[PDB]
Amino acid sequence: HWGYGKHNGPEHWHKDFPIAKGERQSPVDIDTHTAKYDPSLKPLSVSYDQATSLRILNNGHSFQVTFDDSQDKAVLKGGPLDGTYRLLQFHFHWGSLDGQGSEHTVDKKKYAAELHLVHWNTKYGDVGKAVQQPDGLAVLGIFLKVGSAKPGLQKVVDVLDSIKTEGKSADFTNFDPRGLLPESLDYWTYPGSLTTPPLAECVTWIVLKEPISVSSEQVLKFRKLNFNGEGEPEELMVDNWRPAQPLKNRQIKASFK
Ligand SMILES: NS(=O)(=O)c1ccc(O)c(NC(=O)NCCCCO)c1
Ligand SMILES: [Zn+2]
Repeated sequence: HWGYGKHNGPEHWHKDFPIAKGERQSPVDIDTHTAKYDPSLKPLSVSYDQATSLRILNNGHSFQVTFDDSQDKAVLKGGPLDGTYRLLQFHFHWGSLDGQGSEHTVDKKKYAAELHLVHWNTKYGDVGKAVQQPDGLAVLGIFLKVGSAKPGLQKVVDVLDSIKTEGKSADFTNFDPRGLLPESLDYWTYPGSLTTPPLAECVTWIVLKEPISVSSEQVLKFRKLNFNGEGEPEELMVDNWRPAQPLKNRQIKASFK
């Protein structure tokens, strides 16, 4: 089964998921001087006021917080998107050291971590159908740099000791994802894929220009999670990121000059 190690990591994934060598794979390097400002791009509309978080889970490749997506409670609209996209979950990718961990890069710069807020297009009825469509998902990506603490992250950080190993989950109600957003919603956008298997080419990526700052203590708690299940030899959950993939016949657009 796939992972991030020497023998099952990103360079091997194409054997079980041949789309890994496809025409619209993610992540990519964002060359800021080559991205084109698109004045027809609308501001992002993030409506998270009624979000209902449910659970937090260690799935063996990251940890994720899941939301009730059975109604339009937390939705993303506008920007490059047509229609309404419901928030399903968020998760992170991070490194073993502060100089790596993000999936997207900016002028080849890697951030310490990357937050992905995953949304699906309500016209397709459920996320399983949406993943089969070229415009099925919208992922909002937010970079994390290490500096001052992010208060809105602390409730996540403080529960991680209860989901140390693969398969563990915990109740995680009343979490407000608005506390994870930077001040500015300026963004880059391009058509891409899931960054983990099945690597489906169904994602409109929206990557925010402004990172959030988290403290060294906060990211250190991410690095104490385990890839392995309970009772197995311990392998710290670090460096769970896919490297940048070829841009091929794609242009990255910017919402800002
Ligand atoms: N990192 S991402 O591009 O935001 C992303 C967003 C939503 C997703 O569903 C996945 N992929 C996933 O969760 N795979 C789980 C194992 C099942 C494969 O058989 C990746
Ligand atoms: Zn992700």
